[PDB]
Amino acid sequence: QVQLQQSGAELVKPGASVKLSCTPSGFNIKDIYMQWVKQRPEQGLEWIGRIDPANDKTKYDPKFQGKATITADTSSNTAYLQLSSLTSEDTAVYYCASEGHYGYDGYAMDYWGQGTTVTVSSAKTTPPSVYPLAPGSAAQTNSMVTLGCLVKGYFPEPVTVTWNSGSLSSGVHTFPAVLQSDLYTLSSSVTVPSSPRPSETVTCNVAHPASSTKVDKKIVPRDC
Amino acid sequence: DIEMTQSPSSLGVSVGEKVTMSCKSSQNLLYSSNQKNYLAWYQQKPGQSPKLLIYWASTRESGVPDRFTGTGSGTDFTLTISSVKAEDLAVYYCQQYYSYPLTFGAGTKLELKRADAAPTVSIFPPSSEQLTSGGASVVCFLNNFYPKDINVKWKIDGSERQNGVLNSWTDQDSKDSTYSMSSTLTLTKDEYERHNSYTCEATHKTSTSPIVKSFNRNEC
Amino acid sequence: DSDIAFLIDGSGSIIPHDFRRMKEFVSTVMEQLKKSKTLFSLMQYSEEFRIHFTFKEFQNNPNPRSLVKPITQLLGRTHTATGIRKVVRELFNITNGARKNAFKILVVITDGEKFGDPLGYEDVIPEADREGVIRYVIGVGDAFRSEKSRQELNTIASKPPRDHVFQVNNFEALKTIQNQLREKIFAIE
Ligand SMILES: [Ca+2]
Ligand SMILES: [Cl-]
Ligand code: NA
Repeated sequence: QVQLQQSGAELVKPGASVKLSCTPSGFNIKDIYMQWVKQRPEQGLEWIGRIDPANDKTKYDPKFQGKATITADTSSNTAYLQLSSLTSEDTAVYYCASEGHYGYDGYAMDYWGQGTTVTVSSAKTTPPSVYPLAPGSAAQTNSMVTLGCLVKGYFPEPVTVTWNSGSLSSGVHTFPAVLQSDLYTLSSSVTVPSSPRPSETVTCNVAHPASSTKVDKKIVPRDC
Repeated sequence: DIEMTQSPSSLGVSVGEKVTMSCKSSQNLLYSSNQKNYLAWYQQKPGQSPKLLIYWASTRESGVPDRFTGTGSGTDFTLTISSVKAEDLAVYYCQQYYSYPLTFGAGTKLELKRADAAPTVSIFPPSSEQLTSGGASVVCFLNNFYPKDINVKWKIDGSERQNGVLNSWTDQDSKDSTYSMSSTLTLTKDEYERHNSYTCEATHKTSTSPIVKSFNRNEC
Repeated sequence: DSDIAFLIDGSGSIIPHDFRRMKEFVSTVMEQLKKSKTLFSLMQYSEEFRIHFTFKEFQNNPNPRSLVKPITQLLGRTHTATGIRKVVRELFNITNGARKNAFKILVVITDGEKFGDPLGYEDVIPEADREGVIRYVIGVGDAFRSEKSRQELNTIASKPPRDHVFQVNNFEALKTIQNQLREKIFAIE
């Protein structure tokens, strides 16, 4: 029940500013040190700074000097993090954590928030181009056959990829999206026996909610 | 700034085993007045936020099972998991809370061990659809391999290529415990039409010789 | 003619009753050392630093208990050196009501050794000596039961240690050194 409640996902243009909030349910911000920790995709934890909401006193890591501004509002029992002059380097998950006061000179971060995704991009809503991935005209030996689906140049995340409307679940794995230009690119792999393909149907179903697009691409053998 | 050096970066684990992680700090974390080590251990399960596991280097947090043990003093610290459960597969971070800036270690990711598996390599020429847009992307999948460490080499007409290459790796498969990787070589239609053979070379622990998958542009 | 500063430890280890006992001790000292040219200032330190009253603020309200009652505990870690520098640079500044040719006295009250402080005593002590700051130290409890820990006390206090260092078992025993402290301040006023 006792937890730190963080604000929703953010999509911001570079050079702009963003203000993230963290409200604990169960305790008072006055009785803790509210910490702010940065987590870059598939990277480690990076401490930004902390606030003493009882007297508004702050400490920062000089790496975040000028970038981050930590404030507290006792009235709404909320602590804030403001990131200014946003760049692609500020795209990360930001956590608020509290260091409690338990009768010792300091403590660990005993409570953590769910996190807040911040994405910094100049891009506007762009639908994906869905390309089929069929093996070259001169291949074939195996009892199994791998086919793919290339989901290129979309913004923002997410995109959902199913194969044969969810019927092909096994042998399916989707690769995490990568930022190519200022847009995303993703690929999905499907492995089926050599017997059902190309004799039977293998179709990828791509959905990009943000652009209100649904695309279905039948994987057909290469021209020749 | 105090440097937190965690070892190993990744650890292969089997259910029921005793596992041990290392955390070494560049400065002493033992405070003389209270005789407490200002070291904490956090567990970060996938998709979730970090959770406090051990504080004061050896005190378990409320609800933390007896299987998690913290040992060490001053500089060299160790986390121990006697009889590993599946629910314990996560990233373990250590942190110093002695002085500012508060610093964290790079983590120790626990992964499930299985038999060494060689990748299933597949090359795909650009689609006719994409070529109409003026772009050409050659895709290479290295699927279902164990362990996670792998290398990709792109070859256009026998010679190496490093520009336009974008790579993506899946997390360990929840069912077969393997890793997969996607490599995409993006050129223009004109650059693409200037060459004949395209290849992706996969280098993995399972073989001394690399797995080579190739295609010829002027071959149907 | 005296400017008596207090630099009190407000770190987490000091339980509320003990912080109350220290405030009581600080108040009583100010009441016992009450002289017509004697001003007092207070700064609380931990990992954060707070001036609770300047000499000028005391001059405009010379009521010790009125000034000490509102003081709230900071909590956190112990940065004694940074605290000493802040007392020297901020409390003993003419803008904060400090007098140029007055006696500069500092009573430091702590329950533990400094740790993780950006500053060293070497970066702070020479500046205090050069500015003519007479330092008194009260090391409270078990944290000062070693040889190394007592040297920290000696580093904070002015030489010799016999004339400037004090040690009490707890905060309830601060009352014991009430008379000894008042008499030491009065010796070379
Ligand atoms: Ca203390
Ligand atoms: Cl002196
Ligand atoms: Na998140």
